[PDB]
Amino acid sequence: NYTDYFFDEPAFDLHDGGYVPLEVSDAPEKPLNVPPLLKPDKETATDVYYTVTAEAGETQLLPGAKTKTWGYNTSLLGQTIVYRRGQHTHVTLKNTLPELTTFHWHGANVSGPYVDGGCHAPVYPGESKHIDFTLEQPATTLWLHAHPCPSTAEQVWHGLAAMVIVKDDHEASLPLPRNYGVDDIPVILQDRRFHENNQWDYRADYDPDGVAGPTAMINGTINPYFDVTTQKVRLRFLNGANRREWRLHFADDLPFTQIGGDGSLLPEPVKFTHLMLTCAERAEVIVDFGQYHEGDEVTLYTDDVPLLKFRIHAFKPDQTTLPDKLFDVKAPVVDPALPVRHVVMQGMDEGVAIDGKKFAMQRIDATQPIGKAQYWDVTNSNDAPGMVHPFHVHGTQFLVLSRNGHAPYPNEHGFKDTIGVNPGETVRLLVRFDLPGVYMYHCHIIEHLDGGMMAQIETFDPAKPKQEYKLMDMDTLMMALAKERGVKPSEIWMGGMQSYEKMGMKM
Ligand SMILES: [Ag+]
Ligand SMILES: [Ag+]
Ligand SMILES: [Cu+2]
Ligand SMILES: [Cu+2]
Ligand SMILES: [Cu+2]
Ligand SMILES: [Cu+2]
Repeated sequence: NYTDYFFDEPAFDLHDGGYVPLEVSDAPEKPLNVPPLLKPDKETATDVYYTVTAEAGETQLLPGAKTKTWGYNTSLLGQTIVYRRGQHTHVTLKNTLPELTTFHWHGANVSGPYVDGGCHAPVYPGESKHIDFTLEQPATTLWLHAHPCPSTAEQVWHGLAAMVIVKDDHEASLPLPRNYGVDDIPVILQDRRFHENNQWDYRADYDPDGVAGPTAMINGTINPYFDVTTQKVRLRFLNGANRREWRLHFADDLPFTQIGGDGSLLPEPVKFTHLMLTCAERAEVIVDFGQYHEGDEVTLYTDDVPLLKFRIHAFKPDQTTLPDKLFDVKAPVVDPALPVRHVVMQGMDEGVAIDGKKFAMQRIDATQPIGKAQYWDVTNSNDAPGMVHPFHVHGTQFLVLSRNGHAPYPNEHGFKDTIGVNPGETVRLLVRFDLPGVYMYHCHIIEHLDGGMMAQIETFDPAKPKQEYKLMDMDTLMMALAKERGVKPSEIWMGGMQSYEKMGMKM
């Protein structure tokens, strides 16, 4: 039973300069929103068709005025999208927002830079784009979010994020809760700051070192409760915050068992009383409420702040038990002739950088052949006290081999796409790209992302000549935004610009 957070306590966000503590809202407690499942336009055993529509609207979050929000196929966040390993997936990306966006499938092993939906995949106002892909990767929880470069931070803040569930045959065979919305629920962890008339104001809250508001928002709900009607419940934790770290535990120190990470089931279940998640990380846990009587309640906390109340209703006894082993991890081979790649994250605030530079949308920072796993050493250069930087790579699911030459954390033996790197620490990852393209790698503190803590790698088939890709440029991006907002390029405000400008550089 893991009873403490794994990360280095001195580097926790709560020691940040200008740390924003969470405060319990006075808003009335209400049922946790569970995003509906997006209904396919059509579906067979072999093909599924979806239309995913970015849209602007309004959402009742606090008593009083509705908060203006953005969402996918709804006003805030999104309907949950289900993908299936081996199923040919066809998606119409529709943008009905007043500004351009991008549709990034975080953790999905798809081609880049277009299907990947990163910096180079704009979808302009009024436009529809079509993509198709077949996922060949294990069952897991992924997510969809906006990824214009910039500002990913602003678009996520507005509400553009949705859970993506990947199903496969192996997971389906297992005794896990799986009744979506009944005993299997998203827990998208975010925070916001509400201004006058219950509005969000990213610009007013902007901080190049990471934006955090004092009001926790879970699945777009303030002060939620969940009605438990089964002994066991599956929680799909997703850290969807711009910066905040979640340090999760129950009252009574009720234990819970992690069965999944970002990219796969864990090889074996891992039991915990206290679990920490950095930005973009996912943890699927099973909670067993068998020791509670009907009518009782149990609250989930982050640090000393209540997040989510579980109300215990009558439930049937559950006699099932987790197998000793959930999933077999097959590590790809590493060609000994390959170098160990060294990636160095540095800086904070406006001076964030990777390998001595801020992102430049037309600069390739690295290449790697497809189909060849390589060791990546990833270092967080910050001296103590520092912050934990969650490092993320597009177009892959990696394995974690070591932290400072020692074992990874107990819940890091499955496939992952995002890893918290502590000040002074070097983590060794095993990284392979199955598909050619251009893929970002960056910190997932989203203000750091926007502020230039990002690079891109061109993965290539060595049997073919170098491919040419149409990369977005910053002049094109700013022209578009200018037209869209009815202003001149020079008066455009974007999250991340301040970091570039203050360091005298440009994207
Ligand atoms: Ag900092
Ligand atoms: Ag740019
Ligand atoms: Cu992401
Ligand atoms: Cu990503
Ligand atoms: Cu960072
Ligand atoms: Cu990214």
